[PDB]
Amino acid sequence: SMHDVFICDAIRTPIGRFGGALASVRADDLAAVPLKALIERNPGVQWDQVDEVFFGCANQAGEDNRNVARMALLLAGLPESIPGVTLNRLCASGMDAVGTAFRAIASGEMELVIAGGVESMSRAPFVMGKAESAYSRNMKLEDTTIGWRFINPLMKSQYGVDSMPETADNVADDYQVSRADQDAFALRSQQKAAAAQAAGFFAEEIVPVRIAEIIVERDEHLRPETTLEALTKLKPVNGPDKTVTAGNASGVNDGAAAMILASAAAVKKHGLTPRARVLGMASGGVAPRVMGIGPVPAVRKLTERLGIAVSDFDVIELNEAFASQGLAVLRELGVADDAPQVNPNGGAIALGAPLGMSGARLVLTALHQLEKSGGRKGLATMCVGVGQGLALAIERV
Amino acid sequence: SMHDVFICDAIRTPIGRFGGALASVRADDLAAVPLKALIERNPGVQWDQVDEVFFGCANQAGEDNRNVARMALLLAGLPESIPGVTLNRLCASGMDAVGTAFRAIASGEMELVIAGGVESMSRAPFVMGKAESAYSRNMKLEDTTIGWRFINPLMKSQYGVDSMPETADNVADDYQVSRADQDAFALRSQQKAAAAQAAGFFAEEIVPVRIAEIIVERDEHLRPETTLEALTKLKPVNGPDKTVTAGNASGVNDGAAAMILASAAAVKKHGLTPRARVLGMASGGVAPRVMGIGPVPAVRKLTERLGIAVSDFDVIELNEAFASQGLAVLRELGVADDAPQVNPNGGAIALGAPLGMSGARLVLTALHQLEKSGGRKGLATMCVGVGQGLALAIERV
Amino acid sequence: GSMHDVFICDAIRTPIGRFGGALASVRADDLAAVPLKALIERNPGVQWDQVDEVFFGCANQAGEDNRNVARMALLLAGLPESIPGVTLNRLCASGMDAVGTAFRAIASGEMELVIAGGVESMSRAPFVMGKAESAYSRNMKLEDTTIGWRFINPLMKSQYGVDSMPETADNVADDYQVSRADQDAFALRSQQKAAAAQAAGFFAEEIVPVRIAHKKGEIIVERDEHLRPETTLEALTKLKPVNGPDKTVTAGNASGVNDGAAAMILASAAAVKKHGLTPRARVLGMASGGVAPRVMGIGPVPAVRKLTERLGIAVSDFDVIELNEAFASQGLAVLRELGVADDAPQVNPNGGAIALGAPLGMSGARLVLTALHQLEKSGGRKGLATMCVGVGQGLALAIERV
Amino acid sequence: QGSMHDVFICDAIRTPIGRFGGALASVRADDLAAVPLKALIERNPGVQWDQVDEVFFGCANQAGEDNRNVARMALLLAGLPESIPGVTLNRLCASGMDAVGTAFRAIASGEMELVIAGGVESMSRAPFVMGKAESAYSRNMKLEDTTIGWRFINPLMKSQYGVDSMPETADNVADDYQVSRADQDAFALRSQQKAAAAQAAGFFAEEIVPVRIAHKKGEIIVERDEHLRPETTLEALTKLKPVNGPDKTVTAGNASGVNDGAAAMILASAAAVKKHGLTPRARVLGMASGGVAPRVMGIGPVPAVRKLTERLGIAVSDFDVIELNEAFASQGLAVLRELGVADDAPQVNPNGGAIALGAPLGMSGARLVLTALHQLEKSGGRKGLATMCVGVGQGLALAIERV
Ligand SMILES: *SCCNC(=O)CCNC(=O)[C@H](O)C(C)(C)COP(=O)(O)OP(=O)(O)OC[C@H]1O[C@@H](n2cnc3c(N)ncnc32)[C@H](O)[C@@H]1OP(=O)(O)O
Ligand SMILES: *SCCNC(=O)CCNC(=O)[C@H](O)C(C)(C)COP(=O)(O)OP(=O)(O)OC[C@H]1O[C@@H](n2cnc3c(N)ncnc32)[C@H](O)[C@@H]1OP(=O)(O)O
Ligand SMILES: *SCCNC(=O)CCNC(=O)[C@H](O)C(C)(C)COP(=O)(O)OP(=O)(O)OC[C@H]1O[C@@H](n2cnc3c(N)ncnc32)[C@H](O)[C@@H]1OP(=O)(O)O
Ligand SMILES: *SCCNC(=O)CCNC(=O)[C@H](O)C(C)(C)COP(=O)(O)OP(=O)(O)OC[C@H]1O[C@@H](n2cnc3c(N)ncnc32)[C@H](O)[C@@H]1OP(=O)(O)O
Ligand SMILES: [Cl-]
Ligand SMILES: [Cl-]
Ligand SMILES: [Cl-]
Ligand SMILES: [Cl-]
Ligand SMILES: [Cl-]
Repeated sequence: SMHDVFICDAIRTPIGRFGGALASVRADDLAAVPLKALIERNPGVQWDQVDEVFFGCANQAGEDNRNVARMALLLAGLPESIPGVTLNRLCASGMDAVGTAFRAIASGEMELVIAGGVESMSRAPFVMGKAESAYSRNMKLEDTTIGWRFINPLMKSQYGVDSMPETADNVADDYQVSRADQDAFALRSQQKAAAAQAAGFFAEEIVPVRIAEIIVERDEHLRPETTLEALTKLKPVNGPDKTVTAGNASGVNDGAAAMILASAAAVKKHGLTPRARVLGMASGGVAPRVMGIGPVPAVRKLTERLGIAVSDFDVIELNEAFASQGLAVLRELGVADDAPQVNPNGGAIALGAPLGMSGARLVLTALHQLEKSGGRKGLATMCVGVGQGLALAIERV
Repeated sequence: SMHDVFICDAIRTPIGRFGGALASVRADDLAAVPLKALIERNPGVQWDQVDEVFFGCANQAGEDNRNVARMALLLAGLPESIPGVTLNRLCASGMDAVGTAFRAIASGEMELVIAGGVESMSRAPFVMGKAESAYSRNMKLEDTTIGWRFINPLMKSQYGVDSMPETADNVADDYQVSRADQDAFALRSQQKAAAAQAAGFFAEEIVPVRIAEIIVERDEHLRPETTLEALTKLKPVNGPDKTVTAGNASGVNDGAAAMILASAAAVKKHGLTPRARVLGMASGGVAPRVMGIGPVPAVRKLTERLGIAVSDFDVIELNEAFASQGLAVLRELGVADDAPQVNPNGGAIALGAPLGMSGARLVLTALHQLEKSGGRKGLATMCVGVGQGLALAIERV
Repeated sequence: GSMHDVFICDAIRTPIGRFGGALASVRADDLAAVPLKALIERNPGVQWDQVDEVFFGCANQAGEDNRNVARMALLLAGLPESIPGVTLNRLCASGMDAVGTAFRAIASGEMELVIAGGVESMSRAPFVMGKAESAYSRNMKLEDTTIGWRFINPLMKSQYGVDSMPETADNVADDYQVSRADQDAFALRSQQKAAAAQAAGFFAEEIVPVRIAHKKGEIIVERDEHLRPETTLEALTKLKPVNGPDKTVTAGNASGVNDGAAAMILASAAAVKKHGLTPRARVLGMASGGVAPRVMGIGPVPAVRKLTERLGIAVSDFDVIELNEAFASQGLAVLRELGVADDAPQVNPNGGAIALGAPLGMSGARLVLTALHQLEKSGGRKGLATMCVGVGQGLALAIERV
Repeated sequence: QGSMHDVFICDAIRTPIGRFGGALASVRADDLAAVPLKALIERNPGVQWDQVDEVFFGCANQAGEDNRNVARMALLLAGLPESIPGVTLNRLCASGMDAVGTAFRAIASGEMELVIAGGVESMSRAPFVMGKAESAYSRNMKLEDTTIGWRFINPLMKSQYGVDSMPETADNVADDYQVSRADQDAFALRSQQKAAAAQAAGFFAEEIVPVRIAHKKGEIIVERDEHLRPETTLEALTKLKPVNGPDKTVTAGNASGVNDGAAAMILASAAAVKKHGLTPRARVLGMASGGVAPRVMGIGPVPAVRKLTERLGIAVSDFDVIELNEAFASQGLAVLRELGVADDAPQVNPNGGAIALGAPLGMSGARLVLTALHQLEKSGGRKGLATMCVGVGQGLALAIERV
């Protein structure tokens, strides 16, 4: 029979800007920061009993290569007996790590696990295919920071290779999400994040990154100075007849997060504090060219299976890849554009979105918000490049 | 409460040599080959019901970048509504995809899934770190084909960054596995593989790869003319006092594989043939410098939990990354060096080892051997770079 | 006080290989050294520590030809470390510039005995990557240096354009009204004449072979690889233009990209006597000219006019004209501007770069040495070699057989 | 055969010399080379520019934005007519001096009348290079830095002659010629002191045209050489660590640096001087080159100077200025000692040299010729010698006479 699974302690680094405060920190070292903090914060745990470290990471070409979960656990000082595995569902990878950890415990195969994710987009490398012939004249370098590389002509002909901003424009057009509404959403994100930062809400989630000594402690991507007037003046990324701008989109960023999941038996054995029970995770696919609407089938699949209406959640943490798609998703699910339970502390337009980290951040910040507000059920959901969505539901204990 | 999970149809490409028969085939296209074959071979399936495609891939920097599972299912012609996720546990990735798919169905979250793996080591790209400073003089290209890149000094100082063949020499030394015994094992691998090829055993597992037209239909890596005399003449990789040679080690290779897993209800609805029930998966960690011994703790953990003795398995598919470690593993588990149930059709010394594919191949070939021999329980297990092992048990229906 | 006479003595070249072909395995520096080693073997009366300078032409200099390939080559060839070397770059005219620069050094009395030559390994030309301009730059790019533009300056493009070499040849065909049919007929004559000269052993007299290692033993590369002796007018007419259906330049009426090296000794009269050399021609002079980049193939016209005006020699007075065949369109346009018939018997009598290939840095040295070889075989007196240059130049050099 | 023609250096100008990654690092090498050419146009309105016979430019690298004959790229960018030809010369650090002497030979032999000679290097912007694959799916691809020194090493070169770095050659010169760390540091200090004094006196300002640099709120100008360390003391030099390890003598403080800059000058026959209203400033007497073992390349000037002075029948002691390239204090001192000139002889580098000023490879030799002439003007001296070392074992020397 199935086992209940509890999220326990959870922690994250600050999120850095591209080329900013964390740009010097290798991805594997960055991933190790939250793992080391979990060790320090949870002295009752017998660490050689960790069954697995599951980490999300979208890139894996740079210093996050060759299974960054295992690299990170060894750099964190966890025993060499502890296994690790790295998951890739692009911007959803960190959420997938939590849900995969959940499934491993629920199915009785493990008792005590760490789930998290990482991305260093600053340090994403360039890649060069091998020569396909002697003295080939066709060598090319490609940036892996974000988006398409090594484009397959068959993918392009069948589905297109729209950039992520192009897809967000496509959602704005197809779902009729105005520029004005996008900018209003982006402003609320900045305003709510600024409030939460000043209130110390993010500080409770954050462990500092030491750079050897400089100490990085605050989320750097926020623009509390944002006004509607300033957003209105920005030019769309893809031309004047379009709507997505740098100001109504998330950024490219660096960060890591991690949390402990445990069975009821492991909670007691390790002296953990159970904070939420995981209820379930679901995934859904959509057309690549409207990848931002991906959350809608994921949320519907998960909520229909669990028998929970979207309106039953006390917090919804909806990834803000682009305001156009966040608004489109809310509208498809029948939730108001400014519904109080949605992103109450702001989201990725203010905070940034290091791909592999962001899904683990959404879960842990949803739990944090449930604790602050005394709410019960929380939903975290996010879109995925090339047309998917992922949704995960928790309940505060 | 937990749900039974069945492996149904399974298929793979042939395994190509580095720069050989499949070197022209992009990893995403190669992954799509077994997916398209599963469609052809399973006409009762309603394909928009597939809940997830899980695929193993160790590299993810090349044409396998950005979640090859999803790229591959789209290229295969599967509906865009089907989600996919890519797993990385180095050489164990494909086995992890199977076990992860299993946990998703056992826990009641899914009903019908595809699990598999891919690697194109021929086409693994070079990588180049970003400049850390304007006008940096420290740019560098690294090969991603196999092994360490972007070495972390903290990893080197504490754990070492031994190459995989160095770790195999370390295992040979620490576990006293002689050169003569390694060569005897390598010879049996080539003999058994040559016999299985001739009997049409691999042909039953293989779907051809069509290259624009050349049809690739046979495993390319086999050396059926191998003699003990020829292996004896070979020079060790790591110098004259070492024992691991190119003749007693797996190679660098290209290939892909995939299989269907389903709940009993999905078996019925989609007219599938249930072929084995998945019993469980376990992982284990060891010192990186002796990563070849990693299957030992994985196998022990799995069999202790299931209450199955290693001697109860009718087939053991033990990954042959190196003869030294295959022998060491067998000896620690109390199984003879030439036990008839171990790798009865040969293994990666003869067949090659595209990292992300190999673990999916071991599961499907274990099941295939059970059907041919009338055996009941099968074990597949393998080591993992940087010191892990993975083990998965199945039972023919 | 007076200038000194300057004599070309021995000259030798490698065969010309195709891109990725017979010489593709040979490093550009090693390749440059092959004709130098042959000059040493062929001229045993020379006191080698009296060579004043080695001048070598090389258009690329980013690969194994980097950091002054003249000096690398002379060291690799076994010449004494006391001999200086300098590398010249005027793109496809580099090797001719090395000869004329060597000539000027002796004529002005500053040197007595020199080697001039040129090299290119276009097979082995590397890729180049600019440095990052900022920390964590997302703007890194590789560019091929085999031929043509890289690191384009926006100011060059806006003022002069950055037409590819074949585009410039189509521009010459358009502006100077040179038909596809005439281009193809010229290319056919080049192939026919080169096939005839190869059969006659004419190229063999110029060539030192290059030894290459195979798995089972060694082979010798002895023959120019680029020739297409089977070429016919029908074969040329079927080819598609490089730049699209309304254009005229094809791979069959254009030079190729190729590998090779060449070198020759130049000496004052006193050095000829002292070192036991055989003087073969006197150098008369060299001139350079500029034109619009976008019609760079017409470059030889002002160069030839400048040289012949200064020397007081009519173009029709030359017994051989070696005119580089970068493209049939520009070869024809130059001949027409100069009042020479498209098929005049004294022009390219042994064929040219359409048949033979054109390793940039080597080609100008080959044109001088082959003009001299042709004068000797034919009993001619004066020879003119001239060639075009990317980004709009011409170079011309005149000699007179002794 | 007719008579040789006398050759005159006329106007000459240069950019400031920028540090690596410093004031001129944003400026492409081809645009940088165009800066002194545009200034020569502005400064000499008497000249009929379509009569320039050739632009000769030195450049050691030629793989970056200086590719494909930077002399021709630069003259077109400078606004000179497309009828003017150009050619680029490469003798590494001597390239710019080679341009001047090559221009001299072309006019002396009667082949030209009016020419520009100069040199450029942007070592900041020197690219990386990558050889082509020799085989399909090759696993052996490599990037190499072209900023300075060996790349694409030939095993035959290494076996026979070695592939010592330039600082390693300077250590080899210190060892074999017995040039002490103390003497090297004393030489380096004198270079900084003399350069500081010349800068303050406005001496470099007379040679310099400013370079304009893009900036977000309006372009800025670079007016001054950036490399100078006027506050250097003997104590600071004494404390530096050697480049090549603890027991050696060459340091960053007694070596030239890696730098950016360009320079150019006009050379003309007597007839061209008249026709174009130019001021003849010096006659070029001659140039000579010499080779030495690669491993002690810094001693290259010795055979070059001896060859030149023997032919011209001028003693080293007859020169009123000697501009000796300061690639390394160790080689500078060794050369002087071999030539019988005191380590601190007043006519040697009176305004300092490359240790203080820096050394963009292609530019340096053009700078040495123009600064030698400048110094002869200031001092009233007659004959000047400029000479320098060349990587892989060469030296180049060029002599001029004022008026
Ligand atoms: S799950 C998350 C998945 N990840 C993504 O999809 C990542 C999406 N983000 C991106 O790809 C980029 O961040 C995009 C949206 C393409 C924007 O990048 P660009 O390169 O086009 O633009 P910049 O980042 O250079 O920004 C352009 C200018 O906009 C200004 N700006 C940003 N935000 C604001 C606000 N709030 N107010 C005013 N201005 C704002 C930037 O400062 C920049 O100005 P400059 O003057 O050019 O520096
Ligand atoms: S889960 C699996 C994880 N992956 C690994 O750990 C992969 C380990 N493998 C490797 O990294 C390489 O395969 C190693 C072991 C380093 C060897 O690489 P090579 O590139 O040297 O491999 P080749 O196939 O080219 O073989 C080397 C030479 O040995 C000869 N040889 C091999 N096997 C035999 C047999 N059975 N009989 C005779 N000769 C044999 C090869 O032919 C080759 O000889 P050459 O003359 O060099 O062609
Ligand atoms: S001073 C020298 C300056 N140098 C230059 O400007 C160099 C100019 N040359 C080039 O850049 C290239 O050589 C151009 C003109 C761009 C063409 O390059 P390609 O790589 O296309 O050339 P190939 O010869 O490899 O291929 C062209 C195809 O045409 C066929 N072909 C050529 N010539 C003939 C003749 N005489 N007869 C029949 N066919 C011919 C080639 O065989 C080839 O056909 P494939 O079917 O592709 O083999
Ligand atoms: S014809 C000319 C041919 N060209 C050459 O041979 C060029 C040779 N030069 C080089 O390759 C480099 O310049 C070498 C000699 C290798 C040194 O390179 P660096 O990159 O180390 O140079 P820096 O300018 O960074 O100097 C290193 C440190 O030394 C300190 N330092 C130098 N000079 C002084 C003086 N005069 N006084 C005090 N300190 C000095 C630099 O400040 C620097 O200190 P950091 O704290 O590391 O910046
Ligand atoms: Cl991405
Ligand atoms: Cl992002
Ligand atoms: Cl071109
Ligand atoms: Cl250099
Ligand atoms: Cl200098």
